Amino acid sequence: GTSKLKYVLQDARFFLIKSNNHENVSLAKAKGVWSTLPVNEKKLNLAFRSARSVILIFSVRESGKFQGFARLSSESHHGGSPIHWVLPAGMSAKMLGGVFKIDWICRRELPFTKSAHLTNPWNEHKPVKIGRDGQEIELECGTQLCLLFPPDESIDLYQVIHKM
Ligand SMILES: CNc1ncnc2ccsc12
Repeated sequence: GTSKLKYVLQDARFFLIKSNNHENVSLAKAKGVWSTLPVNEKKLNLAFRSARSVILIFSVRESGKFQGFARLSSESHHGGSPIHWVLPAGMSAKMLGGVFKIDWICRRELPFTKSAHLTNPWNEHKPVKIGRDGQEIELECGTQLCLLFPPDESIDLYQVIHKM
């Protein structure tokens, strides 16, 4: 069903994640972690304090798809086990040192062809598939893009609902 999903998405904030590789999204799906550059780290730390839910919607560059979406369950932290990211060119471990804990809500893919009717008022009304890493997605466009994903029946949102 979609009832607990809508409950999670109520008054949430949505951020677009553009990973440069599939490997790190894979790693993020396994370990429930994500790291971004300092500029977006600050943005997500600020958003986590400000909304009942901060939703990250993932898309690997040049895949033509979103790969799922997840909920921030913490602010970033530095000093844990060095998460073996496939560092992208121009990025160092120090830059990606801030680690957000996340609870996945859907690990299923959604092809861009299916979100062509959705545009983002915070990105000049461009199709929601278009945007840099960190682009915030406006409440209604974000909500509807999430509802477009196939249900991920392996996930039980009771766990995520209580942290709210
Ligand atoms: C784990 N962090 C990342 N992995 C792959 N691509 C990007 C782009 C900005 S952060 C990031």
